Amino acid sequence: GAMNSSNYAELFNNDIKLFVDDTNVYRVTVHKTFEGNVATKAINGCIFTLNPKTGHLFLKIIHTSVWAGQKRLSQLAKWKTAEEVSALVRSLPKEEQPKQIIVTRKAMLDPLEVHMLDFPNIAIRPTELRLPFSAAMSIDKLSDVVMKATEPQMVLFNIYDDWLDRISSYTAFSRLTLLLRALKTNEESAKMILLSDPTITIKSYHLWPSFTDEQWITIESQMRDLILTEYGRKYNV
Amino acid sequence: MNTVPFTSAPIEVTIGIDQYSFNVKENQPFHGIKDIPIGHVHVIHFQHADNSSMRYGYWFDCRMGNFYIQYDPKDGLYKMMEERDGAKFENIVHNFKERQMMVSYPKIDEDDTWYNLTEFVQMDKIRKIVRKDENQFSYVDSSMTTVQENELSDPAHSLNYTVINFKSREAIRPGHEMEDFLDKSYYLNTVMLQGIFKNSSNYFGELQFAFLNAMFFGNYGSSLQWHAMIELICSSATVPKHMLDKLDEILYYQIKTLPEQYSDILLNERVWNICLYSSFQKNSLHNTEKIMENKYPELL
Ligand SMILES: CC[C@H]1CCCCN1C(=O)CSCC#N
Repeated sequence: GAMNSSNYAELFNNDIKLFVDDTNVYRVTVHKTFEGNVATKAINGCIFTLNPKTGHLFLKIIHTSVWAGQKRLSQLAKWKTAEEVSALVRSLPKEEQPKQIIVTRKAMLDPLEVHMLDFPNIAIRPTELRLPFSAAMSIDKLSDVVMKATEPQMVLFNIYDDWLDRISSYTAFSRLTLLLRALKTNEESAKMILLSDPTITIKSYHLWPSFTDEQWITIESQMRDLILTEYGRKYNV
Repeated sequence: MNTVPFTSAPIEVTIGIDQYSFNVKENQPFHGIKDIPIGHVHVIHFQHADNSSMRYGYWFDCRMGNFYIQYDPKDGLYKMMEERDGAKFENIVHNFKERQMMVSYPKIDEDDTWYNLTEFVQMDKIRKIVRKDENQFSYVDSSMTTVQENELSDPAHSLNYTVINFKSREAIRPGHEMEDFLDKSYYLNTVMLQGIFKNSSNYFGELQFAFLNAMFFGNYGSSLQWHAMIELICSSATVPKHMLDKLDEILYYQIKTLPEQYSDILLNERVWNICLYSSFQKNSLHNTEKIMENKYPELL
């Protein structure tokens, strides 16, 4: 069934599963034509396919050429996403294929279900959680590789850097979702918190800074404050 | 004109013949139904006055033999049987006509309703959906399940309708995933019409039989099958113009004959709002759209 606060720990059990988010697949700037009409111009996007237990991120870059001469692109994007996720699964060894795929938006269910008909035993599930994965393009190295791509490309990351050497998957996912929720609600302030102290760096092979355990507690607290604030600023509380 | 007679009516029952029905009291002197139009299938159906659980009945074609009904006190139902002796049957039948113990199949001559509801329904196709080959006629009741229902339990008693499944390998060509899911023309035209049904007449015969079983017996699986067959056409961009015209007439007479008080249950909102207003054929069902709007604007 659907994934929610009640069955939340199921994410970190030993059944392989992937989250699929499609909110950055079809990206456009909306601008004016010389005639004063409005036109869109696409930019590169990406599918965000994430193993929440291991941190492994399959970032499929969606190059603007895929949209050339196509109609109803918002609908196409969902089917393109499902085609690429199906292709990913087929590329994995059998023992690496997921038993469940959880889509972050319910409109991906039928597209993915239809592309996965060859995999009757892989459950396609929605979720009632409002996950902040749209903010993945606020992570500088992920945004840089998408915008620079000149062709379709799959890039692999561990979205948890080396955190699993010191914390559990549950704690790592909570940290990730807090960071992403902050970047989503006020990207500029979130980035200021992360990169303020000149002494803490991002390793070349990592996405986030090299915080000690104590610094991570301070960072996490500062991110909570930002989120509550904006919730006040937004709601006037 | 042909006759489906009865040995007697030992229990109070409402007896239907096609779209007609009459009440018969316990041990009332009822010996059957005469003047039944030759040329069409028919259905004779029953609802006991004391246990409205189980509507049941029999599809038959008077051309395929002489068929009568006797109440079985052990199994508790009116059973159809096929006599193999002529003369005695006609002589008792003459006598039955002579004592005027029979109701007349009461067809208004202006009225084409039954033809229009059974236009493509043939006993041969009924007998393949309802498997019981030692009888020329076919029993159906409210509770029988379909093959597809059983997949998701007694096979001998199943309705073997053609399985339609829009998220299935049969329906979706590898590499045309989006194309085939949003435009079912290849499932309709190549898979089902050319491949399984062979022609649109056999497609329409099954659609019509499914509707009739849903209406007369409350058969839930038949209602699902009726709507699935409609949806496959309404969700295809490419349908022969003659099928679209005929489908409009088919559905018109089904919606016309449906009791007004049964619309809540036998009609599926999603299928009809898609077929009439959102689908490829939203503009090709003028007569069906007109009666649904004047008779069931609530559902829409
Ligand atoms: C259906 C009316 C006739 C002819 C068909 C076979 C059985 N019939 C009966 O009436 C059953 S008691 C009279 C005797 N025998």
